[PDB]
Amino acid sequence: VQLLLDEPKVKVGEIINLKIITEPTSTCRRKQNSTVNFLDIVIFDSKTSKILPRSNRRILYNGSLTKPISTTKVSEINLEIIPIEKGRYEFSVCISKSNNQDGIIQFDSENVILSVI
Amino acid sequence: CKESTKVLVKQAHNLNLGEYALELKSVQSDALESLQVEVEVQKNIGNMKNLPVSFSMDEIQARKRYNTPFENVRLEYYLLDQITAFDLIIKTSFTKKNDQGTFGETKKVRIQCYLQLSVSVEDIFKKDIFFFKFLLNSSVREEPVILYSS
Repeated sequence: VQLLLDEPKVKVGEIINLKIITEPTSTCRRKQNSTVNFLDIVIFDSKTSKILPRSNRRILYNGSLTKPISTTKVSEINLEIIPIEKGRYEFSVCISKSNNQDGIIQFDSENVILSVI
Repeated sequence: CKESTKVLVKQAHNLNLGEYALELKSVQSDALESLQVEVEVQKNIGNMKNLPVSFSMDEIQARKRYNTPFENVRLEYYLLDQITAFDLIIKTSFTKKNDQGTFGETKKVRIQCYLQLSVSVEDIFKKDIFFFKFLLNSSVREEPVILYSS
């Protein structure tokens, strides 16, 4: 996974497409069953302690963040991080394979940070 | 008298297409319950009924809980009220009568029309800028809703 972003230095009242790019692997050959695989996008404060789904007065977005990918090819995804009253955020993902709890199988470490003035 | 109380096949006719009939449905309405009939006919189709075939009249009309049968009306909007239910029934009859044959029908449809996409709001308000944040939810439990504009 890489994370392609527009700017790291946006002001408050502005709308940003975020673009993750995922690369499914040769070693997906163990399963093939759920071709669909559910990710998440989690937002960290760049101190600790991630914001909730109800990111009230911090970050805004379009739709539920679960936003599936294929185990086929280089799928893309998006959100619209409509920022509000912040500084120094962080974005990272995880992979969950399903919807249930204990479906989560890996946690990537790609942590693109952006600042808000 | 045939006296066939049981032990047979009962009814042997089919509601096929390519014939002038009636069709009552509901679409595109803003939080106030209605219905919409459709008449796919030609050459002066006659009047039709729209009864209230309920047990205790929960699917009520506005002032007097009426049936209010139409007359040469194809598509309309029966703006009802709701006297505490989530299911209904509707016996609908239509004297078609194309040419030298008193064509009639009686369809007892069972439309239930509670809302699905239950939507709540929240504003936030900064200095000379302003944002809403809309909650979107399905009023039924574990029957899913797709959604493709807002």
